[PDB]
This record gives sequence, structure tokens and C-alpha cells, in this order.
Amino acid sequence: MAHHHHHHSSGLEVLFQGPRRAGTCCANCQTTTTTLWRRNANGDPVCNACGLYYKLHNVNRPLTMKKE
Ligand SMILES: [Zn+2]
Repeated sequence: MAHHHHHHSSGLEVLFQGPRRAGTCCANCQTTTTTLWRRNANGDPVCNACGLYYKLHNVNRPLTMKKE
């Protein structure tokens, strides 16, 4: 029809691997405020950053502990 990559979620922009999981927690930073639940090596749910980052670098995203 008219499909296009309009990133309405400014700041959450990784379109590799997979989609999302709605109401989950991040296999790294336990954030639950995430609209883009990607998978890690185990197929474990990760928020935009930890999935975006691992996709670039094959590793989790140095950020916080595990719960901030
Ligand atoms: Zn995360």
C-alpha cells in the first residue's frame, strides 16, 4: 500500500533481527518501558538498546547494572 520506515519512536530505531514482545523485561537492564523487544544470543528478550547494541557488537550494552 504505502509502507515506509517512519521512525515515530525517536530514539528507538533498530530494525534488525526481530520485532517486539509488548509487556516484558530486558534480559540485561530489566527495563520494561520498551516497544521494541529484540532477542539476545539465547533468544532472550532485550529492550531496543540491548538488542540494538548486541546486533552491532555481539555483546550486551554497557549501560547500568541489571536493574539500573
Ligand atoms: Zn535493555
